[PDB]
Amino acid sequence: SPILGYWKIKGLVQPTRLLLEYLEEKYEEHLYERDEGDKWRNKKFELGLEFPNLPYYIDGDVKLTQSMAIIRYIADKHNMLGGCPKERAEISMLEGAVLDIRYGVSRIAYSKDFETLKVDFLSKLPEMLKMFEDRLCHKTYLNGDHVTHPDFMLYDALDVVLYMDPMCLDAFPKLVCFKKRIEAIPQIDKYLKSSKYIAWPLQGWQATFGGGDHPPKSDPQQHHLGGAKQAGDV
Amino acid sequence: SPILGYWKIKGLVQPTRLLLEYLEEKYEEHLYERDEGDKWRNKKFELGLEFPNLPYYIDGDVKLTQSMAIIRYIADKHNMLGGCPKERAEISMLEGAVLDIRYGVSRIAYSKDFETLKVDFLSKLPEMLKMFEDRLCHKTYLNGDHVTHPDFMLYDALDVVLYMDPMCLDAFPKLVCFKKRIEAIPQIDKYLKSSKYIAWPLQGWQATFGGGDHPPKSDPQQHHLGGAKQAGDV
Ligand SMILES: N[C@@H](CCC(=O)N[C@@H](CS)C(=O)NCC(=O)O)C(=O)O
Ligand SMILES: N[C@@H](CCC(=O)N[C@@H](CS)C(=O)NCC(=O)O)C(=O)O
Repeated sequence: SPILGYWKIKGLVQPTRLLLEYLEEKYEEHLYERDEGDKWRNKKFELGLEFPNLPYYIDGDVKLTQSMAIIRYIADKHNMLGGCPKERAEISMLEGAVLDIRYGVSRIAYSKDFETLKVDFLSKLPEMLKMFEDRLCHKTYLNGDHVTHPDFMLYDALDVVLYMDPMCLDAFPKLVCFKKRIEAIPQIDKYLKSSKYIAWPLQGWQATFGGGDHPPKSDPQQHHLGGAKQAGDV
Repeated sequence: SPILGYWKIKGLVQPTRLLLEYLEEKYEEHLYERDEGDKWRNKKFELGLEFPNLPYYIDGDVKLTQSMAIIRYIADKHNMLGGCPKERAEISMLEGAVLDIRYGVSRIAYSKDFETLKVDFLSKLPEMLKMFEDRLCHKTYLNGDHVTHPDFMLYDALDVVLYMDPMCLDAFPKLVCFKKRIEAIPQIDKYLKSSKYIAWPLQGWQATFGGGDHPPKSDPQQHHLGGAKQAGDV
C-alpha cells in the first residue's frame, strides 16, 4: 500500500490527503511528530528518493517528492488532470491561483511581525477571492460539474484564511457554498470526523500564525469539521 | 500569433521565453517597462483573463495566467509533458525542485535584509544543486535524451544563482556542462545574442537583489549570452 510521508500538520500536504480520501484510495501515512526532525533526517537519504524532501509519496514502482507533483500524480492516475492541453492548462491555472493565496499565508505566518504583515495580506485577499467567486458563477466546482484537485487546494486555502479572518468570506456567498459543498461530499464528511483528520496546526509548529500543538485564540474560527485539534493520527 | 505579456525582466517568465525559442514558435510579446505599472493596471481586467495576472498568454485557443500553467501548456502542445502518469510526475517533480531554488531566490530578493537572508539560502543551495548533479549522471538533459520544460527552468535558476554566488557551481561539473549544452542549442545561442534577449533585471526593478537597470559589479557570473546588460526590446 502507498505511503504518504509528511509532518503531522496540515501544511503542504492537506489538499493531497483530501484528494486521496475523496478518491477513497487506500494509503498509509508516515507522520513525523514535532520533535521527530531527527528521525526524518536519518531516513531522508535512505528512501530511494531522487529529490529527498517532505512530503514524499511511495507506491508500486513510484517514489515521489514535491507536493504538487504528488497531488497531480494521484489525480492523473484517476484521469483528472484534463482531457486536452486547454483543459489541463485551465486546471493548472486554477492550481496556481490557489497557491498564490495559500503561499500568501505561509509567506508571513512565521514572521515575528505577523499581526502587521497580515493587514496587507488581508487587503489584497478580496481581489484574489473575487476571481474564484466569479469562476463559481454557474459552476458547482472549479472547472464545472466534476471535481478536480484544485477544489481541494481551494478548500484548504479557505479553511486557513478563515482562521486568519473569520469574516473574509462574508462578501463571497458562492465561496461559502463551495466550502460547504466540499464538506458535504460523503467521503470528505466522514474523513473530517474521523481519527485520521489533522485539524491543527495549519503551518509548521513554530509559526506565529497557525502554529502550536493546538489552536490558540483570535484564530480558531472555522465551523463544520470533526475536531482532532490535538493532531490525532498516530 | 500567441501573445506573451510580462514585465521587461527575466523573472517568472524567462524559462517560458527560452522554451518558445527552443521550439522556434512564433510569438509576440507585450513587455511592460519599469514605469508602465499603471498601463498594466488599466488593462489588467480588460483582456478577458479569468485570473488577471502577469505573465499572461493569449493565442487563438486560450487566455491563460499563472507562469507554470503557461509553460506547461506550451510544453503540452509540443508533446513534452510525459507519456504516462509516472513520467509526468517525474517531470513535475523536477519542475518543483527547480522552483525551490528559483523561488528560494525571489522570496528574499526584495527584503531589505537580503544580504543576510542570503546566507541561509546559500547554505542550503549546495544540497539542492547536488540533487540535480546526481540526476544528470548519465543524462544529457533532466529527463534524458530529449528536452523537457524543467531544463529551461533549471537553466534560468542556474543563471540567477550564479549572480548571487558566482562560485556556486564550481563543485558541480555536470551542471556546468549542462548549462553550456543548453547555451549550445542553436536556437538558444541565437536568442541569447539577439536584441530580444532580456539579460537583466532578474527580479522586479525595485528588488534588493537582481534589481536595477543593469547587473551589479563583480558578482556577474554567466556568459554565452548577448551583452545588452540593460534589456533592449521595443
Ligand atoms: N516545493 C516543495 C517544498 C518542500 C518543503 O519545503 N518541505 C519542508 C516543510 S514545508 C520540509 O520539512 N522539507 C524536508 C526537508 O527540508 O528535508 C514541495 O512543495 O514539496
Ligand atoms: N503564481 C503566479 C504569480 C503571478 C505574480 O504574482 N506576478 C507578479 C510579478 S512576480 C505581478 O506583477 N503580477 C501582476 C499583478 O499582480 O497585477 C505565477 O506563477 O504566474
